[PDB]
Parts: sequence; structure tokens; C-alpha cells
Amino acid sequence: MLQPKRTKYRKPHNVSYEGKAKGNSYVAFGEYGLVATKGNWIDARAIESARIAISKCLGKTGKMWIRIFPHMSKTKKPLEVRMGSGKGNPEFWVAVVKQGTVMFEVANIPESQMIKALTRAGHKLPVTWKILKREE
Amino acid sequence: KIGNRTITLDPAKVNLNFQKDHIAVKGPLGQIELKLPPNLPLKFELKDNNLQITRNNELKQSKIFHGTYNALITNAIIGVTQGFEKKLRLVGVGYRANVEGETLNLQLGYSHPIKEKIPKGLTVKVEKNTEITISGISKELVGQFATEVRKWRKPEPYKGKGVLYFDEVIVRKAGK
Amino acid sequence: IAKINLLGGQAKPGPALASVGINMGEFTKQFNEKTKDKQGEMIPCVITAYNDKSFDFILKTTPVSILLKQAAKLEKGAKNAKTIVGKITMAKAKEIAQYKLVDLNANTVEAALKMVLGTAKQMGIEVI
Amino acid sequence: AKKDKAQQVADVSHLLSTSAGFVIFDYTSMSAIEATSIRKKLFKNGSKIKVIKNNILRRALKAGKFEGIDETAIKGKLAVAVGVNEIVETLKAVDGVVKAKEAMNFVCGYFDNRAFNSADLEKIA
Amino acid sequence: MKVRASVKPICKDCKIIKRHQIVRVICKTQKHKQRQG
RNA sequence: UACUAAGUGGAAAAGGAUGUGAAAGUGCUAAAACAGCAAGGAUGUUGGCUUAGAAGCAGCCAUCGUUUAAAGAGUGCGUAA
RNA sequence: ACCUCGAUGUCGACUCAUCUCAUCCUCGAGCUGAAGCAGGUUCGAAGGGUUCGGCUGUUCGCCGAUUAAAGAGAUACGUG
Ligand SMILES: [Mg+2]
Ligand SMILES: [Mg+2]
Ligand SMILES: [Zn+2]
Repeated sequence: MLQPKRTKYRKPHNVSYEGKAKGNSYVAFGEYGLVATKGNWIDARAIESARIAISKCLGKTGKMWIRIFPHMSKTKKPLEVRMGSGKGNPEFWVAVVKQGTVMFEVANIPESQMIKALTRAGHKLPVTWKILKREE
Repeated sequence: KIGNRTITLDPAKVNLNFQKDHIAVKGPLGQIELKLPPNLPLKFELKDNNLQITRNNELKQSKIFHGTYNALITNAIIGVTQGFEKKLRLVGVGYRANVEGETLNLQLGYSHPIKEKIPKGLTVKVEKNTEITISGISKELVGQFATEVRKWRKPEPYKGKGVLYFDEVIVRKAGK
Repeated sequence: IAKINLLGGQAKPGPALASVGINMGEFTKQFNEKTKDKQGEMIPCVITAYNDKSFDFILKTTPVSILLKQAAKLEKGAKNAKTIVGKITMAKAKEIAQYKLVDLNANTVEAALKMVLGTAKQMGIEVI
Repeated sequence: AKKDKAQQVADVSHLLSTSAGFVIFDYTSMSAIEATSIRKKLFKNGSKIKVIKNNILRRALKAGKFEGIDETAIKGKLAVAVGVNEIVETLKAVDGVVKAKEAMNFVCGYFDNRAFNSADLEKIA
Repeated sequence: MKVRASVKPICKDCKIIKRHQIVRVICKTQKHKQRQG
């Protein structure tokens, strides 16, 4: 479970994710990366699921890199309560993902293996993914 | 492509008079008719002992018909000159059958008696009381009657009992 | 055609060739004849099956790569090829290849060397 | 490439220009052991037996200036046996090799610049 | 018959066709039949 | 002038799809292409660990050389071996 | 907190039911670690039926005996 160790403020505002991928725009470490095609909030649980899927389908031959990270917190008012009277508590961290950010990338393993690993991981994330090869 | 494949219409007895929507194929075994559809895009031209069909256009439906009717003409020709057959092995314990004139009967595990009308233009023959061989002029009719016979007791993987096509390898399953 | 590894010193307790219509009693004497030159070894034999219940048999050499353990002087090779446990001279490989010539379908003695070179590498043995 | 094909044709054409026998055989019913067994019997290193595609054989024979030899390689699977010097033994070897096996065809060929037919193979053997 | 929303071949010989505006798949092993998308 | 075969028009997602049109590349191809059909698809190996029984197939260990037009210490199916 | 506070009578039980199908049986079919009997899952199908009692105001539930079945819901949590 990816999580910041400690922060300054516990209840930050929501961060928008409708842009054109400020930062993390291009692959930087592997020869194949995963790129979203529709920005959305993806929480730490999905991140861990994708990470463990890639790890399990990778093997002891190559590496995998994670780019995004759930910095922003998120609140959720408890069940069965009228609104007002303050703000709810933080429940789950979430990594903001703008449309067009490389977020997962692997290397040092056969090509069809990158294809199958990234496709295996992409079905756990809500965003509509897309396979991208590293530039020359 | 099958559509542009030379049909070798041998002038033994096969004569092919073409109408607007009728193709009357006749031979030593019996006349065979093919009901053409309205506005068929194929063009039928026959030379001396040579038949060839051509497409006016390149549309998908015409492309399909170019092969379907080539195959149908070839099948009708080979049937009218030779005649098709299907071979059934009716294998079992109490499984047997025989012919009473126009109506074939079957004897299976049914407590009920099974009888099956042989249609026109078809001939059945039972070499061995558990062995059936259907003989006919058109592949469609003989295949239809073959599957009609088969429908009464389908083969099962546990035991070879049932109606089996000749030259068929049925799967096997072992139940203790 | 059913191949079997009948022992060279013994041939008498048995039935899986009896369903072939082989007359077991008439061939047991033949197995103990030509094989008597290499007693104590398990000799493979090809069995053709003629329609007339006539039969002709071809004996073969003891299995390949077993001899490589003896030339290496070590009872067992490495489980990992990168670990060069043993080494064998190219001249000693010549002695081994000659024994296998009847089994080997190799066209030349020089090619017969090359066939044994792919077996020596399986044991991780260096070819010197 | 065009160059690779031309080299293969030229090499084959040059070989047929010095041969004393070219005999055409169907490769039907020939096992892997049979392929090695027939070659092994051909023992002496002056003869070859190879399955060769018809289009190569035809161009090679055409450029070696052979004629009426098209029928041997016409519409059929075509291995070739080509020997050097005493060529008669090679024909007997292949003739006794089929006979030992289940079957094999022996279409014909050229012996010392002379066409022979399938029926004439037995005469030579 | 496996009515599954995402049909994909499982065997090597599992061929997928489109019969009556409905994609399907046929294999010699009857354990791979699928339908409906 | 094109596209659509779905009443799409005349409601909607993740995902699946030889639907179909267009464009840009790229491979083979008339010394014959792809598919089908007819042949063969081999040797050292029944390598060893191991299972009454594992020897190409219960699994596991390096998993390659040779003959040859061709070929996996076997494509999968399929055997107590 | 949008209609009704110059009144929209709210649980359960009885009577009468009607409708949906995400089907409980009857009906058709595919697969199976489906020998047969008996099953499990899935597809099609709403024509008809879907018990009687003890306890509790009870819906709900537990229990008892049954039947092919004792369906899931909706109708101002149908119906003064
Ligand atoms: Mg009022
Ligand atoms: Mg009242
Ligand atoms: Zn399959």
C-alpha cells in the first residue's frame, strides 16, 4: 500500500484531473509504458493491484517503474448523517492522473511480455489505457 | 477464388438450358432443377464442353453468389452424373433397422416404434441389419435424410452406442 | 514395430510382445546368443513385425552420455552448465564416438565427433 | 533475391553440364532413414541425391542445353540423382533401394548425353 | 454454451464467427462455446 | 457526391469483435504467391532426478549437437511406463 | 426539503387481486470432474399454480408436517 508517511494538512481540497498531462507526459525509464486516455482519480488500492499484477506476470528477469503516487488525500462523510457541521475525515489516498500520463513502465524482458503485462495491469485501472513504446 | 473456376461440363448426358430463373440440369440418373433468384448478378456463359460464370460488378453479394452458384452447378453436375451417398453405422446392443417399401423403420431403446418416411428421389439400402447406406441424387436431400435418421439417438461419449457417420472419430469419456 | 530394452543376460519372464503374435519361446535363445559378447548390460532391441510372423532383430549400443561420466572420472555432472566441474581431452572423445558408430546415423567420423560434442556440453564438461 | 536465385540456377546448370547421369525420381514414400540410407549406399563421393524443386531443375536443364528432358520433371515431385564417371552403378543402387522399400517411382533421365525412359531404368539396373 | 460478454479464443483451433449478428466461437472441445459479444 | 444495413437515426459505460469505408506504410507474388490436398517431419535419448508404473508428455534438471529438402531432448493431442 | 399542516388517516391481519421477470415448479436447450438415478451452472420462457399449523401485534423469523413448487418484487411499503 503506497501512502505518504506524514503531511502538513489533513483535509486538502480536491484536485482537478481534466487537463493535458502536466508532467509525466513521456516514457522515461522503460521501452514500453502505459498511458491513459481519460483522466480520472485512481486510488492506492488500484495502484497496488496493478503493481502486484505486473510483478506476478513479470518474473525474475526485468524491472518495473511506477511514476504516479497518491499524494492527495480524500474525505468521505460517514454513513447515515445529515450534512453540515464540519468536514468529514480522510479515508483513502488517491493519485491524480491527467489524460496522457505515463504511469507504469517495465523493461528487460521479451516484447510480447511487455505487451501482455501492461494489458494485464490496465484492466485494473478505471482509466482507458493505451500502450506506448519508448522513443528512439 | 472458386467463383472463376472452370467447370468441365462433359457432354455425356449433361445438358444445361438456361432460363430467366431456371437451370434444368438433366443426365443419366435424373433431371435436377436450380431455382435462380430474381436479378441474379452473375452472368452464365457456356462454351463447347466449357462453362464459366462472370460477375457484372464487384459488390459483396455478387462476389458471394459467384462462388455459391459455381459450387451448386458443380455439385448438381457431379450428382446427376454419379449420384451421392451417405453411410451410417447404426451400432448398439438392441439397435437395428430395416426397410418396408417406401417407409424405413428403426428399432432402438425406445419403448415406442419408430418409422420414417423415405422421400421421393432417395433410395436406402441395409447391407447389415445394423448398417445403413442412403443413396440419392442431390447432396442436400441425402444429407437432410441422414440427419433426420440421426436425430433419434445421438451418439454419446461414454459408449459408442448411437447413430454414427461413417469415418467419424467420436470422443471418449470414462465414467466409473 | 515395438522397441524394448530387453536385458542381454536374461530373456524369459514376460508377455507384452505376445499380443503381437510373437512366439516368445523361439526368440529367447536368440537374445542370449549375439548379446553374449556384451553380457551384464541392458541392450535395446528394435522389433519389426512381419505379417507372416517372421521376425528379424537389430541390437544397439548402451545409451549415450553414460560413457562421458567414465571419461570425466566423475560419477555425476553439474546441475548447472556454467559450473565447469569436469574436462575431457578431444582424443578421448574419439574413443567414445567410435563405440557409438553402430547406433549413430552420422555420415563421417569427423561428424561423429560433432554429435558427441553436443552430448559432452550437456554434462557441462569442457572440450580440450 | 534475384542474384541468389541466379547463383543457384548457374551452379546447378554448371553441374548438369559435367554430369554423366541425371535421373529423375518421385520423392514419394521416402522416409528420413531412407533419405540417409539411399545416400549412404550411394557410398562413393561422386554422386548426389537431392530433392529439387521443378522450376530450378527446368531453368538449369534449359541453360545446360538439355531438351525433351522436361517430361521427366513435368508435373511431378522431382528428386534428382546425378553421378560422376561410372554412372551405371548409381542406377542399380536406386533401383534396388525402391524394391527394398514399399515403393518409389523412377521416371527416367539422361545417361551419358542420351535420354532414356522409365521402362529403360530396369535395363540399366 | 457459455454466455460471456467478452468472447475470445481459448484453444489454438477455436475460431470465432459471427452468426445471426451474434459473434460466437467453435472448437472441437465443446467446453469452449461462447456467445453474446 | 459519398457512408450506413443497424430502424443506426430514434438513450449510456468498462470490454469483445475477419462488420464495413478511407488513407499511409510494409511482406510475398507469375523462375507460382497464401489456403487446401499428396509425401516426409529423423539420429545421439528410454539423457539423468522419479513415480510397481514416467523413458517426447506426472513433474523436474542444462535442454543442445548431427544426417538431411526438412525437423521441437518434440506442435499439441494422447499412453501405468 | 420540491408538492400537501384553512388535515394526503400511518403497521399488521382479512377480502379481491393486477403487473414485472432478475424463474420456484411444470416446458425446451447447451456444458459438466453428466456411467444410470440424482444433480450443478447457464440460456429461452410470465400460460397457470405457488400449502396448512405452534409462538409473536407482528411483518421478518424459528419450528413441525407436507407438495411439483412453498419464487423474488411492485401497485400512496396495492387495498378503512
Ligand atoms: Mg382541504
Ligand atoms: Mg370503515
Ligand atoms: Zn478450444
